[PDB]
Order: sequence, then C-alpha cells, then structure tokens
Amino acid sequence: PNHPLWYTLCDRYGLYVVDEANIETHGMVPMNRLTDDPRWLPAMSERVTRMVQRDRNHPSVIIWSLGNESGHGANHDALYRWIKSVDPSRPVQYEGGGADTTATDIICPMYARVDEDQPFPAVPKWSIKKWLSLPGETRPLILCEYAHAMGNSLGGFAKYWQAFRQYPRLQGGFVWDWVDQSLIKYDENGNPWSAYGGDFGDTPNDRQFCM
Amino acid sequence: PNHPLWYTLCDRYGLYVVDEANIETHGMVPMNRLTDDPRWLPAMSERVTRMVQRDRNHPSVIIWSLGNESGHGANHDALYRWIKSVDPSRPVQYEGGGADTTATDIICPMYARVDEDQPFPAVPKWSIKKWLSLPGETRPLILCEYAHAMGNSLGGFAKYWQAFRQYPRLQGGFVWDWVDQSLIKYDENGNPWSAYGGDFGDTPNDRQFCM
Ligand code: NA
Ligand code: NA
Ligand code: NA
Ligand code: NA
Repeated sequence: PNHPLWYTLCDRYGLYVVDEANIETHGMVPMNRLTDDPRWLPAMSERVTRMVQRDRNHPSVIIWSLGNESGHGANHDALYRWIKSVDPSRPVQYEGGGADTTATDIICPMYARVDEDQPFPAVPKWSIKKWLSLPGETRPLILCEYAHAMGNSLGGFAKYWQAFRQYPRLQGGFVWDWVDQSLIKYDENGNPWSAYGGDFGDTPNDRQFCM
Repeated sequence: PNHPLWYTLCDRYGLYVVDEANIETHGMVPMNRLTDDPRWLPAMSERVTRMVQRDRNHPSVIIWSLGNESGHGANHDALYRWIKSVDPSRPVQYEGGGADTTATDIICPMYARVDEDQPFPAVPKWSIKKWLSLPGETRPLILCEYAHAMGNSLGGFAKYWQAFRQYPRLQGGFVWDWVDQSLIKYDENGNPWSAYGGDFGDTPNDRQFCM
C-alpha cells in the first residue's frame, strides 16, 4: 500500500490503480513455505484486511492484489475469499504459484512472452496468446509485470501491443517499471553520482538489478 | 456420403472419417435462402437422417457433418439436434454461417489463417489462435478446409503445424484437397491429356479451379 496521497492524486488526475498488500516472501524455499502455513495466516491477514479497510473508498483503486512473489499457499485462498466477501466491487488478483491459480480473477503472469512458451516445471509461463485458450480457461489476461526496462531495453515492446490490440481477452499489462532505484552518493569534491547495489558496502547485493 | 466400401476400408486400414450430408446450396443468395426455409426442411432432413441410418455402425466415422456451404439456417439447427438426439456417440459439425454457429460442436472454419485476421462482415475468418479465446468461446478448432493445394501451392503449411502443436485446442484440419479433378481427353492423334473447366464446351465454367 502506498502513501495515502497517491490514491487522492490518482482519483483526481485519473489513473487506474492496483492496490497491493505488503506481502512478499520471495526468498523462502519453496516460495510458499510461509503462505501455506496457518501460523502465518494472522500476520498475512492484517496486511490484506487493513489495506482494504483503508483504501476501499478510492475510485482509482479498481483491483485488489494479495501481494507479490509468495508462491501460492492456502492462506492466499482464505484471503482471496475474504476480499470477495467484504468487497464484491473489485476483482482480486495474485500472480504467485503460476499466475492462474484459484486465488486470482485475472490471469496475471509476469514476463510471459507473446508467442514464445517458457514451460517451467509447476509454474510455466505460457505464450499469452496460448494461455487464454488453454482447456477450460475463460479469464482475462493482464500481465502484472512485462517489458523489463533495465538499461538499454524494451526490445519487442511493439509485439505486446499488437497482441493486446488483436486479442479481446489480452487486456494489457504493467511495465516493470517506472523509476530506477538508484541512490545519490558524493565524490571527494561533493559531486553527486548515481549508485546501485554494493555501493554502500552492502553485501551480498544484486548490483544494478535495482535499476 | 461416399460409396459404401470407403467406410469399410477406413474401418480396416484406420482413418478417422467426417461423414458429410449431401447438402450444398452455395449458389443461393444469400447462402441460407433454402436452409432457413421450412419448406426445404423435408428434403434436407432426408439427406441427413438417411446418412446417419446407413453409416452409424462404422467405427471410422467419428464426426457427422451437416453439409457444406449452405449458410446457416433454422433447418441446420433442427437437424443438428436430431443427430445429437439419435446418436450421442459422435460430435456434429458444420461450417456454414461463420464456422462457430449453434449448429456445430467444433469451430470448423475454412481457410482461416494462422496469425492473420480476415474480418469479413457477418462471417469473419479470425486468426485460428485468436478464434479459440474469443470471449465465451470454449470449443475445439479443427479446420474443415485449409492449405488450398491448387497448383504450385502449400506455401506456409509449416505455420499451421507449428500452431497445431503449440495450442491444445487447435486440433488440426483437413487439407483442400486430395486429388485434382482433371478429366482425360484425347487429341487428334488419340493421345491422352488432362482437361479442366471449359474443355467440354461447358459454359459458364470455372476453368482450372477444379484442380
Ligand atoms: Na485486447
Ligand atoms: Na529489480
Ligand atoms: Na493442438
Ligand atoms: Na475447387
């Protein structure tokens, strides 16, 4: 959840908002180790429920998200249903556990390609065109993350937009991402420069991957 | 319907058969002028019912077809349901009126392209990949006709097969077609040659389009 003024500005300037719970357990092995554990349901529940209680009156918020990169655990299904029950006005989405689980109203993959399948075990990223028509599948597809804009990037961006326009159920996506997470450091003369991972003696680090 | 021995040979050698009623009204304007007319329902009914009565015991017949290029009329819907009622063991298909009408269990277009849409009014031929995932669509797609093999042709054949293998619900198609409809004629020296439309003083004719 963002600083509260963000939603005010989105209401007034006009931007659709996905409001997302502060839950990410990416570094767990497997990713859902905590989110499938009932011991962690109370902590997770508050991050979902208290977001809804705060932001439910903002017209800019159109979709609730259960968090990010926390696998798919039973705690997600419980909290999916909680939101559906208290606020039927907004779809609920969540990418973890393969982007098309029982905890999401929207097929919301990250970095699924337009034409190319990436058939990873358990959590495949199908071609978005292919994903829509998998047997029994009927949901809209909106990428929660796509076109990773790291350094000299956005090659193939047009391929996404051609597909979005041709396919009714491909309803777009959210580019990753808006702004480089670089930080200002200063040389001996006080001149500023842009710093990334490892520049603060921080270790281990992931270097330029924050930009 | 074919010569009775055909089905016997398909049973024994092993080929899947689409058994198709002897109904084509292509030259009508619009194409469904007779098939939407209840005065023509008796004649149509016999071409469907007497086919089913004859061929229903052949294992090679896996799909019934209501005919070809007769638009989509109320007579098709009636006869679709008749077959569904008398023989639940086989899907019923029919391409007329846009290939995805209420008279077909299978999306069965003719010459719909792999990636390219052809948005004709009333009867569009969508890209086959796109067709599968149109809102509310769930049926399998098998082209009743594709890859028109007229003369020096079958350019782009590989493109269909790549799509068929990638997409579960793209389950193939039937090439148009097996054998040139050329006829032997004899020259002044009694030497045989292959003839097509117009070579018998037949007019109007459609020349080489029979091959
Ligand atoms: Na679209
Ligand atoms: Na990053
Ligand atoms: Na297939
Ligand atoms: Na022909």
